[PDB]
Amino acid sequence: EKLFTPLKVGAVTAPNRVFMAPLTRLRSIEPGDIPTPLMGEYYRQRASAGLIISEATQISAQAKGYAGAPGLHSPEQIAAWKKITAGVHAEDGRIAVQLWHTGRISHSSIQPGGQAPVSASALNANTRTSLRDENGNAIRVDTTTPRALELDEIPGIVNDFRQAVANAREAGFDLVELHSAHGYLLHQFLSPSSNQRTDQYGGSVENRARLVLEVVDAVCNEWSADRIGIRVSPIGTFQNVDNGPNEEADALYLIEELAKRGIAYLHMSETDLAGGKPYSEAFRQKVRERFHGVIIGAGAYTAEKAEDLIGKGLIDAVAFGRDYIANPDLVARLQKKAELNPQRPESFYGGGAEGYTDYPSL
Ligand SMILES: Cc1cc2nc3c(=O)[nH]c(=O)nc-3n(C[C@H](O)[C@H](O)[C@H](O)COP(=O)(O)O)c2cc1C
Ligand SMILES: O=[N+]([O-])c1ccc(O)c([N+](=O)[O-])c1
Repeated sequence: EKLFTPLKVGAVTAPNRVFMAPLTRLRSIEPGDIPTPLMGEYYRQRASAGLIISEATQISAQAKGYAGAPGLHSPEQIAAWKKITAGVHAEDGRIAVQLWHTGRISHSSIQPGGQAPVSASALNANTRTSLRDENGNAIRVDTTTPRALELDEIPGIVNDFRQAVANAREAGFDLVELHSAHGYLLHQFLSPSSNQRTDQYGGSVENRARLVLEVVDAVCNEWSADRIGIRVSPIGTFQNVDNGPNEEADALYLIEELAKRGIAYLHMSETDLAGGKPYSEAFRQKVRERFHGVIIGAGAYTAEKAEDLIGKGLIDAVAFGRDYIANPDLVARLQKKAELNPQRPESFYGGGAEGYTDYPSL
């Protein structure tokens, strides 16, 4: 067994390779998109994880796409996150903040001024996002057609990512994870299906990856490369966003470029919740030889699969999502081969303590 052995991850050292995947739970306070004491307790309960990767968090107000998702751009948000990271550290844990801009997977009612959300192009995501009703309960609503970002608006987006990372550092996070997957803003530019731009930010893979790489360079300069991680979902289709007709080649190009920056880790989301074709070992080898930092695998993983791939030297750690929702002490359970608590999907989004902090530890 190797899942329970130490691993150097950028600036910190994880005591095991069982990581907690980023999980949107939509329980933040509105107005303000402020993290809560309840959220602090939830993360504290899971502090034994090799590394906790937080729920997706807004780099700006414009970045918001879901009612209940937290931000890391205001003083109130920074103060609240400081208490949460302190709780995790009090229990000897490590926590990274996943930073995102939802782009077109949003709704005008939660955008600044109630205006249309932004994206690489003016194409509707054709999916749904989560808002809140008059009683504060989570509700699904069709996404609003976006406005294409103007060329001179791009530097502002890069700067928002830069500022958010500076804020993350002050908030006490150990690392930051750029959300460059699942059809959100960065992925919207990466994919030909959602990017029909004719300027230097669309067309060739070099142009499509231009934005995410400018962001990576900006955050490495703001803090340090060994504090930066990135999540990608380059193979298959995720929330209606595929990766084009040359996904494998384009993925390898992006990974080689990321490697040049010497960042802390590469987090690969292998499949959408609805499923997808499995990664071939040949592809895993091509990825492995192109990146020199930690590689995290994710997507319906079993402990057995994690051990198999870590033993073959193809990945270094595994991020579990739904199992972590239902098992705060997942590490101890997997180590002892104990049974897990059953999942209650109806409380994954919104609500309060029920289905959030009420899953017991052994
Ligand atoms: C309730 C819920 C919320 C999620 N929110 C996030 C998130 O904020 N960011 C992210 O990158 N993926 C998110 N995911 C995907 C998970 O990180 C993970 O990749 C996925 O659940 C597959 O892993 P699993 O089979 O171990 O759960 C979410 C999934 C679920 C079920
Ligand atoms: O539904 N969600 O709130 C949500 C948020 C971010 C994500 O990255 C995902 N996803 O791709 O699994 C889902």
